[PDB]
Amino acid sequence: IRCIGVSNRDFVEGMSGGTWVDVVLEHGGCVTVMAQDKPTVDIELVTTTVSNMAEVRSYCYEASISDMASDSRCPTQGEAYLDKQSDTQYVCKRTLVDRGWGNGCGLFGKGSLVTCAKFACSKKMTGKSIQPENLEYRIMLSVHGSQHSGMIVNDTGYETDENRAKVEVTPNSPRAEATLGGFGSLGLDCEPRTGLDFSDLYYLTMNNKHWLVHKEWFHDIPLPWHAGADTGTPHWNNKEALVEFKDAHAKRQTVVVLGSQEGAVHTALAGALEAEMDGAKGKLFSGHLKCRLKMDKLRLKGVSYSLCTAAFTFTKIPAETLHGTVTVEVQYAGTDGPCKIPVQMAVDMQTLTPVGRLITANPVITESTENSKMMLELDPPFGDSYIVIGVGDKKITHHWHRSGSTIGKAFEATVRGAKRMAVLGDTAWDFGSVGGVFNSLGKGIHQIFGAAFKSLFGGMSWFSQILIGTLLVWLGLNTKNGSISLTCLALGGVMIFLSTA
Amino acid sequence: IRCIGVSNRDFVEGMSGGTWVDVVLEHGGCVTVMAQDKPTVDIELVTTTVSNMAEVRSYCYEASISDMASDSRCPTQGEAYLDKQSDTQYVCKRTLVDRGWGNGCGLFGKGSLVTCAKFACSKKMTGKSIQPENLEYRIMLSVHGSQHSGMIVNDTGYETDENRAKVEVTPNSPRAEATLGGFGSLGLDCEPRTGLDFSDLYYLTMNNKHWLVHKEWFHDIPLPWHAGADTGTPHWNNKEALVEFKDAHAKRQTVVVLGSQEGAVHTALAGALEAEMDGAKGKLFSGHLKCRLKMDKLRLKGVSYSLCTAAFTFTKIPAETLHGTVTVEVQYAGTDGPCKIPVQMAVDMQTLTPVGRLITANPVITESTENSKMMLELDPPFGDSYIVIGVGDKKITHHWHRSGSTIGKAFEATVRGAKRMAVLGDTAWDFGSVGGVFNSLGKGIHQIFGAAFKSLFGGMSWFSQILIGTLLVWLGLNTKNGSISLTCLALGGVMIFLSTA
Amino acid sequence: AVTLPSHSTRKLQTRSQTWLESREYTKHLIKVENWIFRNPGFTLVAVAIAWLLGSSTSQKVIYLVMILLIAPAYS
Amino acid sequence: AVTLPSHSTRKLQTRSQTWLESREYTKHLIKVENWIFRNPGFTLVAVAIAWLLGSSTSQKVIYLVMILLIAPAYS
Repeated sequence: IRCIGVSNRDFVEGMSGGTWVDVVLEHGGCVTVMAQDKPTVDIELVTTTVSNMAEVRSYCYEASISDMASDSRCPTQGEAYLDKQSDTQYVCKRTLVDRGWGNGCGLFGKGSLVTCAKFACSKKMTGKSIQPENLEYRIMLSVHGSQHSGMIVNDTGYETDENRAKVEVTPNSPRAEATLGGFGSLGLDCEPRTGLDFSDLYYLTMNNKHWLVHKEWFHDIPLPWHAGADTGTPHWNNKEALVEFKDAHAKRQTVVVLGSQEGAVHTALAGALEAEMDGAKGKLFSGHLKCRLKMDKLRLKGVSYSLCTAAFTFTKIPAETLHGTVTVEVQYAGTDGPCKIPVQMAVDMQTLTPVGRLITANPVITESTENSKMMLELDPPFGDSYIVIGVGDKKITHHWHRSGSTIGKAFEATVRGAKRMAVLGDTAWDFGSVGGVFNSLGKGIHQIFGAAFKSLFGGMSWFSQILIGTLLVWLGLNTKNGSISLTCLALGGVMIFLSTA
Repeated sequence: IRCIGVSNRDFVEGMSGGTWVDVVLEHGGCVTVMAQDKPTVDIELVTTTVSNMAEVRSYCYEASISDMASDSRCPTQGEAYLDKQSDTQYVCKRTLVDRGWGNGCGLFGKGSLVTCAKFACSKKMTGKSIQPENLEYRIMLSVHGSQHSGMIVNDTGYETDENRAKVEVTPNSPRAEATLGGFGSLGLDCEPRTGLDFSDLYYLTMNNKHWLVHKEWFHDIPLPWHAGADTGTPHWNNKEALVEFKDAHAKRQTVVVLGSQEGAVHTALAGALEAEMDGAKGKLFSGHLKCRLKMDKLRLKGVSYSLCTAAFTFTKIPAETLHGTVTVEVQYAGTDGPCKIPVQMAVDMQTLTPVGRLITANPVITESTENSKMMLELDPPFGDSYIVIGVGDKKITHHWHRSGSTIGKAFEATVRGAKRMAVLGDTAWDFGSVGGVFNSLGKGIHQIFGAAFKSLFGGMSWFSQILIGTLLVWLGLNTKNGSISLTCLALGGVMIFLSTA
Repeated sequence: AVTLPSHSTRKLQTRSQTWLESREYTKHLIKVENWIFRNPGFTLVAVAIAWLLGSSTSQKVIYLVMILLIAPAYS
Repeated sequence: AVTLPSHSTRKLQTRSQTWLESREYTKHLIKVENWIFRNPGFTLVAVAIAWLLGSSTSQKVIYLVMILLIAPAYS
């Protein structure tokens, strides 16, 4: 439920004796945390809301010049001067023009010419700063249990459902607990400060389109900027980055403004996360949290129930959810009340030996009317097998064939882990970890390599990474020495880092 | 007159026995053609008018998307389809989104999603082609003679002046003759087809600012273009160069348009000649003509006049016109009528030996009133000297000191010629030429080198020319072989070609 | 102005799409191919400079590649 | 629209200056110095590769220059 159709779901199984497990919730990726004896809960980070942002600059990407004037002095008579030259709204430029007896002067030579022109800006983009005491991650939870198909993305009603509960995690209140009625309460000891590193991100805003630009990039744009939250007539430092003074040859100097740089900066971002805004708060939809799941009071509701009698019936013939797991929906015809579904999977039906585990732990029927639907999820074995749902002779069966192999499983999981390590980087060592001398020492070594790599290369794009990766792999296949593994690991860390995007 | 204050004047002296001389009139540069016994005439190319241009493309640099729709199919159910997908006004894109039991489907997997969006363009730039039977160069002439200061740039009245006459030279009528009353008529055997090579130039037009873009550049812009002179609703081939389809992760695909590329193309020209337009004709103000001056009926008016008696007086104390030449304005107090001014320059006034030539040939007073002003132009010798204007004892004198040296003269002229050769290129061998086995064979060798250099490098900017020039000069100072003068002449032809701009 | 700095250097690496992702692979290749197709004469100049600067037959190839990349972008 | 081809290759040579000629000498130097200033460690990783490639002493310097020119343009 809530995570059964997602194409980027990860299963985190196993804890430290039932205490807790670390997870890294990403935007767009779901996490299914199945424990030993506890209900399977689905955790998903939905939004990241940045609030109370204060602006720093405002670049002017489309200007216009009003009345322009000029003044000229004869040669060897000083240099020109306009009254509107001491005005900080006029962009001016002085140059030397040829001056002679025909131009009304009295001496041949290079004169002097000053051209003023009023700078008035029409459109501008504001960049607001993000402080990490403003992030507020929202986490939606969902337990596998008394829920049918109409419970997966159906968000209409959670706090009256016993199965769905949202949790808002702020760096002011990092640990929050979700109340799942009957199942207990899952505890989340989040890390809402070490998220997407909002100490070097801004919030661009250009014509009702907001981005998440880097601070260094935002401080290097060559456009006329002013100091802050000015809504009146700003000062516009660096006006000369949009006007262009052209002298033809003679006593003439034309001033023309460059057009609207909106498109020129749209194609200049090309790496920035697109965000949105719902008023004063900026709602991001990309990033990641780092969460620890205290699962000690998540209890299994319905372990003392009685089995079902009979009359199960398949509705919505089972399906395969991109990972092998099977989503079965049943319909118990009976009035037993809160009973327990006797589901299992079996090779040849004589012995009924169980062969596959069950993703939804302890399925249970709670609705006591005669037609009570319920949705399971199994994890079949590789090869053909049967899905037995019931006891006695009125049990229903369904032939299932899970195409694949354990070697394919292992390679798929390795590719998954490599992508997670290329995306998250250092925090990828805290995804299923329970603590140790490997998932805590390897993280240190990976952190050292990550700092020494993001500070060394740290500034190349996809194409340049491919280029220097080929160069380094060729320096590895030649120049036989001890510094060859060094120029081949720096081929891997540059091809898989990009070339898995 | 008309060319005395210009900072880029060139003196062309000497012909083939009085027959003709070749000149290359540029925009912004004047030519003073002094002959042996003929009046000094000043030729200047003022405008180049291209008419009757027919457009080829129209790129759309600012678009907008109206109503957008979408459609989705369940997995293994085909792919999506919109009714507005067969419409050639809608830009669409198909992608696969995750689909499951929560999204209303019945099977887990990658679905199919098509997003249409109506493309409506608001602004566009038109590129018109230039045919060399449309150029019409206008050439303004002016003879040194009965003209005072109020005759230099004063264009109010030429065809009633005997001294100023405009000539319009079309490739339909290349040779035209200017009527200068009393002086005869100067003949111009122009070359209006081998001008600025208008077979590879277009006429951009973007928001009332016109340029002269190269054809190759104009055919490579990545923007939605249509076929021609469509004023209604065009077809807009290649719409997908301004829209951007973004899928978040789920069954969602947003379409956003990039902003106005006006500034992005303004900073992308950066090498194009800015032109103007006065209606349907495009008036350029940069280029060059190639003219031959048939001077056989340019006669010297006033060679049979009688000398002046006395009473000359300096008005507008002489000046130096950036080249050494001296512009003297006198005021003959007398009623002699059409007399002749006895001007000369002399070292120590005992012998009155003439030392400098006279730029204005045979100065003459024509006005017969008592206060008739007239403007000369001399070319003093290096050092101090006197300007004697008159005969007898009522002659006026003026001390003049021309600072310089003949070596400075020669180096200045060499720099002038080098700049002309870097700008005009091949045609720089036809600037004062009268024919020969040097000014006609050297032009062939220079033409060969020019073709083999504009086809070899031909595509580098100022910075890259500097770069490869340093690289080649360093390959010259090393790698001792016969191919070292080859990599040093290709250092000169790349530093002086640019690094004299 | 004319020196707008690209953000692809500092692109934010997340699970989601960046601003212009589909247009980021075939961009520099498009520019290089366009410039080379427009100015074919410079290929032999790059060849003649690489095949004269390099000593081994695999430093000449690297020099040719780096020149044919420096040219279409002008540093 | 992300690959607007620069027209400074086909520069029309005349007496008058072209469209943006004042803003043309310091256009690439600024783009290179901003990148070298924002990413200094690449100076070291470029010196390393130049020294590992160039057999001569005036060959590794050329490799270093060409790497520091190719990097801040990514093409």
